[PDB]
Amino acid sequence: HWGYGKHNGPEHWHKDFPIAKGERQSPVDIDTHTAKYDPSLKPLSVSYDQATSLRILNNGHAFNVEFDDSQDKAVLKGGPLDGTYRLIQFHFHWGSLDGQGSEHTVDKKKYAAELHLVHWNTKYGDFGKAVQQPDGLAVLGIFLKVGSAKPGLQKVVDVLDSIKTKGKSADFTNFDPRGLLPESLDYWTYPGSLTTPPLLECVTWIVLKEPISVSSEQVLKFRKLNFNGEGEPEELMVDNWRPAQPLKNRQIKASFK
Ligand SMILES: S=c1[nH]c2ccccc2o1
Ligand SMILES: [Zn+2]
Repeated sequence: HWGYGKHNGPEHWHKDFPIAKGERQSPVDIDTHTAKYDPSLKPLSVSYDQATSLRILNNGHAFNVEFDDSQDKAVLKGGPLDGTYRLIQFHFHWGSLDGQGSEHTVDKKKYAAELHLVHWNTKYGDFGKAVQQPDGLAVLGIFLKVGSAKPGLQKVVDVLDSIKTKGKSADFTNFDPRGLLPESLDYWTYPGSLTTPPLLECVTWIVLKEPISVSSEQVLKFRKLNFNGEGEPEELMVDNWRPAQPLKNRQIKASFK
């Protein structure tokens, strides 16, 4: 019954998911002056040329664009990672206003939205097993700021009216996720967790420094989605982000400068 309302939002999650107050929870604020450059960090390897998207689903919390992860197709490697991580889905977190929406923050700055490209470590066989491991997932986080339109995001925006409510899905084949990436792959990285229940501490976070720009019309359409199912009172799907959590005993490393 968890969600993003006053009654079941982030401040309530710890009751059903005690790990919400754990030692490596996400998101976090990225203090740019405190993040240390790690010359040993390798360039990130994002290989999405063979990606096979399949479907887009409104799950009542956000919408997921799902991929075929039964083979090494779209994969993330390098950077802070050991091994190969397969892309399984991507989703976003956004706000009701352009001044809020991202989960991670940069020197306390909030972006209008944040894209999460979720990948799982192939050494664990499947996603369900991977989330039970400290190095099971690698999530590539990309900030969205409002300005010029992002062409590669338009196919997603255009299909949203067909998955307006919780439980609705639609075919979403032949979508190229490379169109959602910024020019630079410079990043910050730290050990964290899923940002919605079950809040499992299985994620190596890789957050890109360069945000992508999307238009006001594009994000406006995200805000027309519904948290509710069809035939239920309309609750706009906005502010589906968890605020920054205590960094605790962790160091955020930078791949640049
Ligand atoms: S980020 C991110 N990826 C996730 C996958 C499953 C459940 C929660 C999640 O949060
Ligand atoms: Zn997420």
